[PDB]
Amino acid sequence: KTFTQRSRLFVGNLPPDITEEEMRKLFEKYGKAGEVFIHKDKGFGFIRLETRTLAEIAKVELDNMPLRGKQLRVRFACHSASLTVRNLPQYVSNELLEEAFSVFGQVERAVVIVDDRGRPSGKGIVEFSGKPAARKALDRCSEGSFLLTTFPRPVTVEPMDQLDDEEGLPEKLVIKNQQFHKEREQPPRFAQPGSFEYEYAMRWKALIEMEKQQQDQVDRNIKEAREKLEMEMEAARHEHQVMLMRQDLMRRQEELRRMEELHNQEVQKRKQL
Amino acid sequence: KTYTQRCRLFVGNLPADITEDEFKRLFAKYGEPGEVFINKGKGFGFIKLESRALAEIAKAELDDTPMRGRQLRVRFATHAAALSVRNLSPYVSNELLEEAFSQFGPIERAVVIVDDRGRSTGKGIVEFASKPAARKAFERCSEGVFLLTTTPRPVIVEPLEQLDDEDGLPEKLAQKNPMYQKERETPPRFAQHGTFEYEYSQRWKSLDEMEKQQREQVEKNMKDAKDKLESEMEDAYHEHQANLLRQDLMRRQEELRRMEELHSQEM
Repeated sequence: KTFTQRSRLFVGNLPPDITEEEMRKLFEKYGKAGEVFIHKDKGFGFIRLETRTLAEIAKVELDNMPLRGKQLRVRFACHSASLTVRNLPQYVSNELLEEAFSVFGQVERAVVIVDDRGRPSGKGIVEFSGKPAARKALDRCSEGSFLLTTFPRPVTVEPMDQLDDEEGLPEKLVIKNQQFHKEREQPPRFAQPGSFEYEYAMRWKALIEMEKQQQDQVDRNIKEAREKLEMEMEAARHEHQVMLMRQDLMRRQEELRRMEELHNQEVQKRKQL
Repeated sequence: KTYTQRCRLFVGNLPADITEDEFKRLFAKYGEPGEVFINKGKGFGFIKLESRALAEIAKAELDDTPMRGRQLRVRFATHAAALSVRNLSPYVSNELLEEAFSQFGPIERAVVIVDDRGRSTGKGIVEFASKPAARKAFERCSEGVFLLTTTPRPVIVEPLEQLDDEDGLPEKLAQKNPMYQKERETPPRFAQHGTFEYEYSQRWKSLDEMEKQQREQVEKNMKDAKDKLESEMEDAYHEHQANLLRQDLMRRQEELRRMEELHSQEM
């Protein structure tokens, strides 16, 4: 919606004479502005924009031009209150997440990851509004078992790993140290068969195929255990129903006997006197 | 550059009675329209723009806009010529991936996936311009062996998978399933101490903890294997050099023996 964390912007390389009113006038072309957080000495600050469209447009049209001999660095700031939810049931919806996780706080956006065909991946992306709400949801779903439907499968909640695929790696941020030169002596190319490089690359690729085999074995073990529990569903349900009914019957039989003996001793003590 | 695959636009909820001229009139504001493929039966079309900035202003301006009683739906099409490369060295970069895989075709974007701090995850993604070029690259790095850095770390190449992020699972298609409604009848809850769902959720939590433990064990084992293989660089290098020298020396020794005995016979 409007004024979310997706509209938060990270503006860098600000001049040392930066002021709140000047930046407020800078974003005057983009409607209202939210929290104006500024650090004078380090040259950057946090700003909030009106909407996501406005945020994207302002970020794109406000970076890379100089201001008093300082090119603006306005890039997308990371989400500080994200959460990923795993093991979701086979019938889920993003509004289901918006309603279920709304208990722990306001949900700016929750998305069940969908592949190309349309099948659910089984994971989710949850972005609350604030850090403390995210922490409380995380630890509550950790200690608790937050169901989502009739199918008694809880969902494990973990902090989302925010991976950045926009900047990648510009050359300038790289250290360019002695190792860099040590690792740039020879250009990229294939390996001539029967040499040192080819044999050692075969060692590496054998190791990587071992990686694939181990991950697939773990996947298979977990899938077989999941199928076993899916089959044990009905037996466990009926066993618990019968156990509850038996315990309740025992309790109520004891209550009946206790009431009967109470009345018996009361009438005996009344008739004796 | 201009007119990249990443500039393709998927437009949904298109009325059946539309024309290409009106289609270009809609996006005439952002500059000269490019590729235009329209399917009147399904009511969807594609268009390619000049760059990423104009593409994003278009997506953010024409989304959720009425059009003859139909809401305009503009989303991103899947990039088909995608190829996942990994095992990258921590000193690789966008231009290195561009140049190295340029030999197998034109590259539109090849970004090295980095975490929040910017450090390399060790992986990467490459978006080729044309699908067959991506297939040829995948093959040539599959049977062939491709290196990117002085340290011999081959890059394993596998096709990329497409996962929608800005769009979840629509509620209407979920409701198409007859039993989704009857499943939703029970509201989301915490379970209750003593009830059946509570103990059975405890069993699920035990299973998930065991799975996490197994994944951690594998990752630690592997990190160990990577460190061990890295520690044996110069041992293997020197062994190879010494073996080559020994083989050449043995060949020269055989030549010496043969020539010397022939000369002795002549003498």
